Order: sequence, then C-alpha cells, then structure tokens
Amino acid sequence: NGFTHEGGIDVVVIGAGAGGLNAALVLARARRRVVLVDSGAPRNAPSAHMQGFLSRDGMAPSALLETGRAEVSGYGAEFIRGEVDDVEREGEDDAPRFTVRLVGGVALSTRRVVVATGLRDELPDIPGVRERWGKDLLHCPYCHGYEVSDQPLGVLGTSPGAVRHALLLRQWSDDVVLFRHGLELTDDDRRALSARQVPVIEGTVKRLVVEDDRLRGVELAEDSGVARSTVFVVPRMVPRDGLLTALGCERGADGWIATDRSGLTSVPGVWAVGNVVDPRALVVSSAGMGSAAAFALNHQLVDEDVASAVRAAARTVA
Amino acid sequence: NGFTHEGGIDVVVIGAGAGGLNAALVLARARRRVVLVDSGAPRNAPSAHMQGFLSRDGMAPSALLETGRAEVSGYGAEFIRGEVDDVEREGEDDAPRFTVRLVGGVALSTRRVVVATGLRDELPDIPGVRERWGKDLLHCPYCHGYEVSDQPLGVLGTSPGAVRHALLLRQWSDDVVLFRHGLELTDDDRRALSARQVPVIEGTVKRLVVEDDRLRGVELAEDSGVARSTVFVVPRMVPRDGLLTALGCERGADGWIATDRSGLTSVPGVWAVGNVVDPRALVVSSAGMGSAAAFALNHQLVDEDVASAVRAAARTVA
Ligand SMILES: Cc1cc2nc3c(=O)[nH]c(=O)nc-3n(C[C@H](O)[C@H](O)[C@H](O)COP(=O)(O)OP(=O)(O)OC[C@H]3O[C@@H](n4cnc5c(N)ncnc54)[C@H](O)[C@@H]3O)c2cc1C
Ligand SMILES: Cc1cc2nc3c(=O)[nH]c(=O)nc-3n(C[C@H](O)[C@H](O)[C@H](O)COP(=O)(O)OP(=O)(O)OC[C@H]3O[C@@H](n4cnc5c(N)ncnc54)[C@H](O)[C@@H]3O)c2cc1C
Ligand SMILES: *SC[C@H](NC(=O)CC[C@H](N)C(=O)O)C(=O)NCC(=O)O
Ligand SMILES: *SC[C@H](NC(=O)CC[C@H](N)C(=O)O)C(=O)NCC(=O)O
Ligand SMILES: [Cl-]
Ligand SMILES: [Cl-]
Repeated sequence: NGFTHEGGIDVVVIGAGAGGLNAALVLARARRRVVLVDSGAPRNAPSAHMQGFLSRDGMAPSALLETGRAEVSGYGAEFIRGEVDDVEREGEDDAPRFTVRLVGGVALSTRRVVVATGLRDELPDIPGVRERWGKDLLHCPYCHGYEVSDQPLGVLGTSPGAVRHALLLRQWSDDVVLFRHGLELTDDDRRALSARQVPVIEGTVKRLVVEDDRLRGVELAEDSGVARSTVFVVPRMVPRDGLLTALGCERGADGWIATDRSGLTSVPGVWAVGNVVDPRALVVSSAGMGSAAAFALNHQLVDEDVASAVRAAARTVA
Repeated sequence: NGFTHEGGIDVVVIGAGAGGLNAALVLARARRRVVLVDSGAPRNAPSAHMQGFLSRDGMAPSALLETGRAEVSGYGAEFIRGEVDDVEREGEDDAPRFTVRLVGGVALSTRRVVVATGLRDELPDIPGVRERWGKDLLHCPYCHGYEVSDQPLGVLGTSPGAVRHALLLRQWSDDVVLFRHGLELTDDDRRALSARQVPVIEGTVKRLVVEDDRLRGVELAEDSGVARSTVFVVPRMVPRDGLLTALGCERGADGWIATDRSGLTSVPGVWAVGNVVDPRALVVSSAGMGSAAAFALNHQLVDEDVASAVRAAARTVA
C-alpha cells in the first residue's frame, strides 16, 4: 500500500500553499526528509494576480507556487498530489511519531507533521456570486482595494461583519453602498455608516447582474437595480482544521486551533501555519509562519536527536 | 527645517529591510500616506545571497531591497535615506500622533509609527572575525548550513549558546568541532557533545587563519592550528529598540520589547516588526510580520477615522 524511505521521513507537510511550501523549503535546506501532500486547491486561485507580497507584487498565484515547488523539489523534498484524510499519533510525548493516511489508501510514517491546509470561504447563495468570485465579487480589501480605487463599490449584508467591511472599504472609495439584505443594524451601525457617508439600501438582494463578462450591479427583490462595478462580501471562513481536531489539538476561546508564536499546537510534534489557524494571514504572512514553524520544528528535532544519542551512549556505556 | 504633506502623514516606517518594506507595501496599497526613513544597513548585507525566502531562494539581498523599494515607491510611498534619533508621542491615547526626528534636524509629524530597525550582531574580538563575517565566519545554520553541508565546520566558544550551536550544526555535517575558548562546560554539555561526536578542542583561540581570500582554520594560543573551511559563532544579538524604550514600550520577561501577534506594542499607535523584536525572524518572517502589522494598523486607523467622523457629525448635528 504505502510510501516509505529507508532513512525515515522526518516531516510531512499537509498543504502546499505558501505556508506549507516555505516550511518545506527551510526544512529541506536543513537536510530533513520532507514529503508534501497537497490537494491542489489554493484559496486565491480565483484571482489572476496576487498583491502585497514583497518583491512579488502582481505575480500570478500559479507562478508563485510553480517557482516555490521547483525550489523545494530541488533540495530533495518529495511531492504527492492527493488528499490526507487521517493523521494518527504514535509513541511517547518525548519521541512523537505519526501515520499520515491519504484518500485511496496510501500511508506514510513520519516524525513530525505541519498542517497548512488553509480555510474555505463559504459564500452566500445568491445567483452570480459563485461565477464572479475572485473577479468582481470579492472579499479582501488589502488584496483588491487598490485595484478598484474610487470605483462604485457594493457590500452585501450577508454576514455580521458586513457593516465593518463597508466602513473599511471607504478607505479605498468615496462611493460605497451597503445592501442591508435584512441584516439587523444597531444604532451604532447606523451612526457610523451615516458619518462615513455609506448609503444603506433596503431590500432582499435577488442576484448579481452580469453582462459581457463583467459585473454591472445588484438586483433587488422587486426588480429595482443599483449599478456597481465591484461587490464585496464577508464569507463564513471555515479553517480546514479537522485533522488537528482529531489529533486532540486544543482550541482557543475564539474557536481556532491554538498555537504558540512558531505555530506549535498543544499536541507534541504537530505544527499549524497559515489560514488554517489565522484568517488574517495574507500570502507573505503564511510564508513567514511556515519559515518560523520550520525553525522551531528543526530545533526541537535536534533536541530529540541529542537526547536519543545521550540515552543510547549511556545504555551501551562504552 | 522639516518634512510635510498637506493631507498629513499617516505612517512613518523606521527601517526598510523586508519588515519595514512589506509593512509600507500593504499600507501604501491601502492609500495611507507613508514615509520610510532608512539608514542603509541591512543586517545580511555581508552575505552575497539570501536563502529560504519562498520564490526568492538565492536572491541577492540588494536585489530584494531594490525590487521592494520600487514596488513601494510605485504606490506613492516616500523614501528618505537617514537615521531617526527620536520619536515623541503627542495627543490622547485614542488619537495618537508622533513627531519623528532625524539626525541633522529634519522632523515629520505622523499618526502612526512602525519600528523595523533590526538588530546588531556583536562579534567576538578575535583577529579575522570582522573580515570574514558573512563569508566563512557565520552564525545562522538555516541561512548557511546547506551551502556548507558535510564540510569541516568549527564553532568558537565565545557565547553561552556555543554548545547548543555545535549540536545544531551537526545536522549539516558530521565534522563539527567546538573550540572551547575557556567556556564553562557542564556535565550535560560534555555528555551531549560526546554523544553527537563533536570534538572539543581546548585552548584560547588566537586568530582565524585566512589565505588567498578564504578561511583555512583556527590558530590557538601557543601556535597549534586546526584546519576548518567554515567557522560559526553565536553573536551577542542586540535589538535596535532604543526608540521603543524611549516611548515607554514595555519589555517582556525575556528582555525584548513586548508585542501582540500583529506587532502592536504597549504604546498606542506604535508597531514593531522583524529582528528588533524577534531574533529568530528570517527575512520572509520579517516580511510576513510587516504585512500583519500593516493589516492591524490600517484596521485601527479606520476605527479612529470612524470614531472621529461620528464625533464630528454629533457636534455639528445636522
Ligand atoms: C479571491 C481571493 C484573492 C486573494 N488575493 C490575495 C492577494 O492578492 N494577496 C495576498 O497576500 N493574499 C490573497 N488572498 C489570501 C490568500 O488566499 C491566503 O493568504 C493564502 O491562501 C493562505 O495560504 P495558506 O498556505 O495558509 O493556504 P492555501 O494557499 O489555501 O493553501 C492550502 C493548501 O492546502 C491544500 N489542502 C487542504 N486540505 C488538504 C488535505 N486534507 N490534504 C492535502 N492537501 C490539502 C489545498 O489544496 C491548498 O493547496 C486571497 C484570497 C482570496 C479568496
Ligand atoms: C551574515 C548574515 C546572513 C544572513 N542570511 C540570511 C538568509 O540567507 N536568509 C534569511 O532569511 N535571513 C538571513 N539573515 C537574517 C536576516 O538578516 C534577517 O532575517 C533580516 O535582516 C531581518 O529583517 P528586518 O527588516 O527585521 O531588519 P534588517 O533587514 O536588518 O533592516 C533594518 C533596517 O533598519 C535600518 N535602521 C536601523 N536603525 C535605524 C534608524 N534609527 N533610523 C533609520 N533606519 C534605521 C537599517 O539601516 C536597516 O536597513 C542573515 C543574517 C546575517 C547576519
Ligand atoms: S483584505 C482583508 C479581509 N478582511 C478584513 O481585513 C476585514 C476583517 C478582518 N479580518 C477583521 O478584523 O475582522 C481579510 O480578512 N483578508 C485576509 C485574508 O486572508 O484574505
Ligand atoms: S540560522 C539560525 C541562527 N541560530 C539558531 O537558529 C540557534 C539559536 C536559536 N535562535 C535558539 O533557539 O537559541 C539564528 O538565530 N538565526 C536567525 C536569524 O535571524 O538570522
Ligand atoms: Cl471587515
Ligand atoms: Cl544554537
């Protein structure tokens, strides 16, 4: 059935976005035997160009990943395109080991695991939203705001974060409208929206209006329409942390898997980096936390390597 | 005397390494008015190529910075090559303002400050060390280890971290020697070094031996020599955090300026990113924390923008 190497696998990195790739890069350069398993679904694949990553502003996501994979494979790390559906812990707390199992039946044994599986954007079920996602139905103002500066922007009231999102988007345009969509607004919400001059249009949103492959506006329940060039939503962002939960990784009060500042979880030998633990992590921040995880992980592997060697030398004792 | 802009300056970024540059990149894309002040001394300038930064593995540090500066200036952020010698806080906790003063007398007023000033490596005063720093007298095994794989490596006993450093370097070569240099070793140190087969050579290190522009070895007090291709040290790493201390930023128990996970210090409106707060932050991690700081800083500026607008609308009240 399974995948083996005679020296033994040191780290399995689950997910090869920027988080997993930068973790693997540092670990492979540290002469650790790394296998990456990745299902091929980068969160920002719908957007043609990524922005805000130092020295790679405007780079295509596919190009970042192609370049990164080439770097990582050049150091001898191995890639599998597949889906991990189980990780099981073995051994003592001071010498962790894991079995990683893929859909289809392939399994690997490893000393450590880095989970870098990202998050899923659950979008509102409104006609046009799926089709335009990543083009002109968007979420992230840091990713897209500059590119739609001063344009007529809309925000759909499909999430409790919609009011704050409209106020945030006013930093990029003086023409921002909130489609309330029956969202409950507080007195503070209304005062803030009025003060920042964001109109609130009442009514159930029926569909996004798309003509000649571009968004033209938003249609309301009884056929009224409002022209917009770009519409924003706050999706329900769900981290792909099922493997971490199954391992017994503790969650913080906020509901996300808890980590220290290197990404180490409550389960010994298990690191987590990127959107799976931080919904605010842009691509370069995910890469940054991958590097930090690799730094800490290798350091602690050395501590185990030393402790095991000391143990063995004291057993044989000359 | 000073530097002004009629719209007002939103952020001054002090230091334009990867940390400051990626902070400025995101902030300028958020249409905030940014001025960077940088003294032109990147910590890794002595090393011809940087390693381990996703998609830029092997890039010259000067090329990373040139590319980054071009991106940032393209969005309208402004650069000054100079040295900030004072930052003074003004206004209330809920509407911070700062005066940034440069050596020479130029001053700027700004709403926020990001300190990304790095750290200084204080090296041992041994002949040859200064000359070979960044070439074949090195510190960072993640940065340099791969490039000297399997070579005869030395470690100088000039720091309390030297023993752990030798044990770490054994991950990259089976030929690693510790020059004790009168460093006090514990029984645990000796057991660990023996178990990982790192010889400990006794004697005061006199000089690094350099011939034809390459390190050849280490000479001891009474003219004995040991041939090595590369020598490592653990410098005393001193963060350039004087401006943060003067602002009243709290230090953690570890002695470094305390931050939340976005880099926000205990002083409202003051962020800190990179080596100035984290001695383990490699280049991509510094860039990552710059982005995270920008995200948080802009968010809180919006909160202030909204609160001020609500305040003003309630004053005039129609
Ligand atoms: C439309 C859009 C546009 C964006 N634009 C930008 C931008 O311009 N700039 C920017 O900085 N950020 C942008 N972002 C944010 C960006 O998507 C994230 O910062 C980034 O994807 C997080 O990196 P990551 O490595 O954590 O996860 P990802 O990049 O999502 O990678 C996770 C990987 O894990 C894999 N995976 C998941 N589960 C499994 C499993 N069980 N087994 C194996 N593999 C698995 C997935 O296939 C995926 O390849 C954008 C996001 C969206 C939605
Ligand atoms: C020899 C060597 C080799 C290395 N190789 C690598 C490598 O291959 N890969 C890697 O990832 N990392 C490497 N590193 C680590 C790397 O140096 C750091 O990760 C990185 O420099 C941290 O970025 P930063 O933005 O925090 O600080 P820096 O890059 O040091 O930038 C700080 C900037 O602040 C400026 N500054 C300081 N004080 C002031 C002031 N008062 N006013 C104005 N400006 C100021 C400085 O001039 C400087 O330009 C290496 C380090 C060394 C010493
Ligand atoms: S471009 C940023 C998107 N939204 C926000 O910044 C507002 C929400 C904040 N997270 C908040 O404080 O609630 C976003 O989340 N982008 C991040 C990403 O990973 O795409
Ligand atoms: S390449 C890493 C250098 N040293 C270490 O990793 C060992 C010391 C650790 N910080 C520790 O746990 O004590 C180093 O610090 N590199 C980081 C850098 O910023 O260059
Ligand atoms: Cl928001
Ligand atoms: Cl060390």
